[PDB]
Amino acid sequence: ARKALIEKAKRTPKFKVRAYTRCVRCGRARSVYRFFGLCRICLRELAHKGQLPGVRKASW
Amino acid sequence: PRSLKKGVFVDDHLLEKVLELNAKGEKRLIKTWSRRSTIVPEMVGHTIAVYNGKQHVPVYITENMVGHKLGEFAPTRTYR
Amino acid sequence: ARRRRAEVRQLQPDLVYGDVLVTAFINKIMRDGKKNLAARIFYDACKIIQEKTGQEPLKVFKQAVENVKPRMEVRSRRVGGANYQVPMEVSPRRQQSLALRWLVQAANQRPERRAAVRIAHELMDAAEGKGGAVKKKEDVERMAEANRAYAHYRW
Amino acid sequence: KIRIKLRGFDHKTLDASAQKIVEAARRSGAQVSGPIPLPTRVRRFTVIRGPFKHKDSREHFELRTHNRLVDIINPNRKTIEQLMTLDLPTGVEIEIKT
Amino acid sequence: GKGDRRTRRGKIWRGTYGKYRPRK
Amino acid sequence: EQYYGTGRRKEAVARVFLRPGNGKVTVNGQDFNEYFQGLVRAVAALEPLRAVDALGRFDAYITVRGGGKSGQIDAIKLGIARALVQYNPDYRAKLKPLGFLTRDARVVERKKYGKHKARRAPQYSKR
Amino acid sequence: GNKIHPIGFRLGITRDWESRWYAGKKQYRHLLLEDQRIRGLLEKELYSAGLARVDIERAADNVAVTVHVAKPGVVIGRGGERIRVLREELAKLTGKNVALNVQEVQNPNLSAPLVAQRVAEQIERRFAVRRAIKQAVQRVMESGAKGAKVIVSGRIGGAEQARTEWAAQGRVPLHTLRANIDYGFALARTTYGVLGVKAYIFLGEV
RNA sequence: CGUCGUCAGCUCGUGCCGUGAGGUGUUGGGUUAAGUCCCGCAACGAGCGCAACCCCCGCCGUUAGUUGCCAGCGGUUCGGCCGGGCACUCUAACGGGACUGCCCGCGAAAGCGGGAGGAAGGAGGGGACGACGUCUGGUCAGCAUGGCCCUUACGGCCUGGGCGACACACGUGCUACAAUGCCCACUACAAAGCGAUGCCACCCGGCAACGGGGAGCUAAUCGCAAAAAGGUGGGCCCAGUUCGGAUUGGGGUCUGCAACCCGACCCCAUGAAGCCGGAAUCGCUAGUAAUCGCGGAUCAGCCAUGCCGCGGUGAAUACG
Ligand SMILES: [K+]
Ligand SMILES: [K+]
Ligand SMILES: [K+]
Ligand SMILES: [Mg+2]
Ligand SMILES: [Mg+2]
Ligand SMILES: [Mg+2]
Ligand SMILES: [Mg+2]
Ligand SMILES: [Mg+2]
Ligand SMILES: [Mg+2]
Ligand SMILES: [Mg+2]
Ligand SMILES: [Mg+2]
Ligand SMILES: [Mg+2]
Ligand SMILES: [Mg+2]
Ligand SMILES: [Mg+2]
Ligand SMILES: [Mg+2]
Ligand SMILES: [Mg+2]
Ligand SMILES: [Mg+2]
Ligand SMILES: [Mg+2]
Ligand SMILES: [Mg+2]
Ligand SMILES: [Mg+2]
Ligand SMILES: [Mg+2]
Ligand SMILES: [Mg+2]
Ligand SMILES: [Mg+2]
Ligand SMILES: [Mg+2]
Ligand SMILES: [Mg+2]
Ligand SMILES: [Mg+2]
Ligand SMILES: [Mg+2]
Ligand SMILES: [Mg+2]
Ligand SMILES: [Mg+2]
Ligand SMILES: [Mg+2]
Ligand SMILES: [Mg+2]
Ligand SMILES: [Mg+2]
Ligand SMILES: [Mg+2]
Ligand SMILES: [Mg+2]
Ligand SMILES: [Mg+2]
Ligand SMILES: [Zn+2]
Repeated sequence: ARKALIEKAKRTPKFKVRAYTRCVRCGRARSVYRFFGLCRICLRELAHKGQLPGVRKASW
Repeated sequence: PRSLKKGVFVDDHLLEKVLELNAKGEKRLIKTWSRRSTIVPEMVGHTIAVYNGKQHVPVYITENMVGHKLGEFAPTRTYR
Repeated sequence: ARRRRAEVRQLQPDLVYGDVLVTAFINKIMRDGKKNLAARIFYDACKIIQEKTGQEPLKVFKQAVENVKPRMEVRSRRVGGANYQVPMEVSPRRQQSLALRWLVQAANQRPERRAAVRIAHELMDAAEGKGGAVKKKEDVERMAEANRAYAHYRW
Repeated sequence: KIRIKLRGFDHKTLDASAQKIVEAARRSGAQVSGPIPLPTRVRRFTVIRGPFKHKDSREHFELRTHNRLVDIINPNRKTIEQLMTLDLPTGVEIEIKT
Repeated sequence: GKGDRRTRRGKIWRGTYGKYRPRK
Repeated sequence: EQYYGTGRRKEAVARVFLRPGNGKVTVNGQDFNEYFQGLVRAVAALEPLRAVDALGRFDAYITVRGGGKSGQIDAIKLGIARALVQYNPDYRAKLKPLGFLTRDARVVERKKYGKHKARRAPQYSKR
Repeated sequence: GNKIHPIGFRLGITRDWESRWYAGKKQYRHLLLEDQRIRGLLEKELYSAGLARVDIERAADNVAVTVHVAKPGVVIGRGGERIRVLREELAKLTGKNVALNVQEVQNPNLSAPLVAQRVAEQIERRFAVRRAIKQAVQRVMESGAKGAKVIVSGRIGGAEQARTEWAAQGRVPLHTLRANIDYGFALARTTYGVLGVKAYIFLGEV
């Protein structure tokens, strides 16, 4: 998250390739889960707050 | 075991700069940043200076090398 | 095993001779949990013994085992700087474990290309009183007593 | 022949939408085929607990999507009413392919 | 073994198909 | 007319239907020996019958699904053992001591994190 | 660093979620990014009302929502002049057109999120930490509660060496998965830096 | 977040002892996985920890049938295909169930040793969960944050390099050195998962990668899908060899604006080292180890042999 490289929202990559997920909450670009748009860190933070519906703590 | 498919690739920067430069004939030097582009027939005889990330190496193109990318003549790293 | 005394687990009797001692030998033969392949190998062996011998393979198996059991062995024990090879009796349980283990090891040292032949021929040379297995048993017992001087370190 | 599909994340939120559709129809339609379970589709998220290194910690999270079926035969007009605006669950999504 | 590209078990391991392991 | 048990093992479900007869055993529309083709273990699956002198006084239609053949073999081992009791509840007085009634609970232990295989831990050096 | 968030740990039982809206692998990430935008504003302003919780329900463009505060009025406004601007601020954010109810927090001293916010403010005004903590635990313990605890981070009192002040009463069994313990975390900027404040209130077991 | 650790343990209130730090409680006998419980005690109780409350697996029962059956019967394109039925198996909600309760033995008690019922005993098996605190431990490059510093550049945009360098050294792994093996056929038996700008049945072309074309699926309906190890048969005969597939030459298919540096994948050649590994050293107590394959996240593609999970087959040994 260098608020300038958060130009991912650009949508004008010239070539669809250069497009890269990047976290919506931290800007974290290295563990962004498609399904949540979040990074592994925040995905864990919010899940603890119960702010991610359905998402519980698995155990078996 | 090389490959690319049906549709030999060559950046059109130098292309329309060479096939066009063939109108008057040949010329001294060129300067490209397209290691990407394949060396095609209409280049033989030319002297294309290729960039390696720091320099613009002068590469004399010959018949025997038609097919190889330009990058293959502009070595990136420097060892001993 | 610092608490209990890990009791010996019982094995399911043989699907043929209905012998636990046989399943055991089969387990030692077995590698990578391929208990089927293990089973076949042992059986073709009982068969090869039926061939070259007019005696029930089960009886040969036993006899063999018996001859490879070490009734004495040396165990290392550090006392006063150096380590001393202390000879001492060998529990029944361990004799069995040792006999079977050696049979398979000795058998796989053999020259015959086919696994079944090896166990078969080793099993025979065993009940005969010879074979690489029985040697180990003997090289061990020879080791014991050869150090009877330290037998007082009972352990 | 009314195909009813119930999905969700809570297994009470759905059982509270298979009850507001099981009796409020046994007074206008077929004897109805009771709510049918239908296997769930679990989605696991395994994350490395801490911000930096420590790749051997990890915690396990998951989204369990429960399901239900129902399926009431005989629309009967009168059934299509007792089940027109008489539900409650907010964490549910309903489907009808009758 | 699992490392032999042009073999049966070789293709499986490498999760591919080809002459040495066709899709039936 | 017909008796039936079940039996399950390591995730293998067995449907056992015992009906008086010769001694034929159908496993998924296949001869016992047809399904368990060359599996030294198989023999076991019918041990319960032999445990009470049945087999040659019964016949069995068997269903199966889930797992592997040896696991299925254990399930079948229970079905035949259960039905064999529904037939005559006085048969427990013998199958109990052989534990044929027990459903082996041993199952593939879960794969833990930071550990190659549930228990096998990673090897480390220069400690 | 040990111990899981007591809420994320108790979602199964004694503690429901803060967004009961279902979704599919194509929109979930959106409806999620939305809730956050919501809580983003709600908190950016309603701070003064003292917002403990903020649920968000859905069914289809009819985004329920709610906001449990200690001082409703602050939300409402003169007759309802504030609850108006904001109510339009939601649909201007997301052209979803949604409700915006308001629950009152019976006791703001049994809601960990507030108790935390409480102490957190005092810290910025420069109140003696240990006091605040001692007190806070009281407010909570006096107005009911079978137990309570409060934790402040470090640089307590502008000190260079970060410490960690304690204080707690009654029961606070975190290992017991049934305690029903409200947890609240409050930051606390300062001329010299951040100080973290956690709050735990144990109320009722079974 | 890791770590000492699921190791027990760390404390408090009042009382009592001591000028005091501080003791007593928490020590002591018995017992437990446990500061677990019992008995005894100037101590009586309590808090955080242990355990229990939550999840998964094991047995049984309700409620429920576009998944199951021909168990039962009747139609058969002999395909659960059609009729038809929820029994069974499943699917998934809710319950039951185990308490040392029962019996004999020892004991002051707790509890220990067996025995009977029982799917299951005496924590059934596996998770989630990790006290007061320590390491002044990790992380300002996930985020947040005080101070400091640069603010035509310590900001910003591109194109191309680089993170992939190679005398050399170590860690973690992969594939092997083969006959309990390697091939080629032919045949079985899984479980959890994933699938619109997608899984991709099936058909045609191509040795093949893959390309044309298209059925069905918003999936217990369709698809990935073959599971592999096994089993039957056949080949190889012990050889650096039908072991082993590293290198390297050639020809291609794909993804992508683009594969030189620097992508997987297919086909033909090539066919290295390695014949089981010095001193050292690692894991694991049972469905564990060993072994076999399958799916996922990230992701266009991929350098996944990593990682997180799933099921098949299934040991040895523990005196002490
Ligand atoms: K348990
Ligand atoms: K520190
Ligand atoms: K292998
Ligand atoms: Mg930033
Ligand atoms: Mg990318
Ligand atoms: Mg993403
Ligand atoms: Mg080969
Ligand atoms: Mg067998
Ligand atoms: Mg396994
Ligand atoms: Mg413990
Ligand atoms: Mg005191
Ligand atoms: Mg005094
Ligand atoms: Mg003391
Ligand atoms: Mg004291
Ligand atoms: Mg003490
Ligand atoms: Mg003390
Ligand atoms: Mg003491
Ligand atoms: Mg003790
Ligand atoms: Mg205690
Ligand atoms: Mg005491
Ligand atoms: Mg039942
Ligand atoms: Mg616990
Ligand atoms: Mg350090
Ligand atoms: Mg430091
Ligand atoms: Mg690197
Ligand atoms: Mg290595
Ligand atoms: Mg073809
Ligand atoms: Mg060599
Ligand atoms: Mg070769
Ligand atoms: Mg490349
Ligand atoms: Mg050799
Ligand atoms: Mg995987
Ligand atoms: Mg991928
Ligand atoms: Mg590479
Ligand atoms: Mg890979
Ligand atoms: Zn984040």
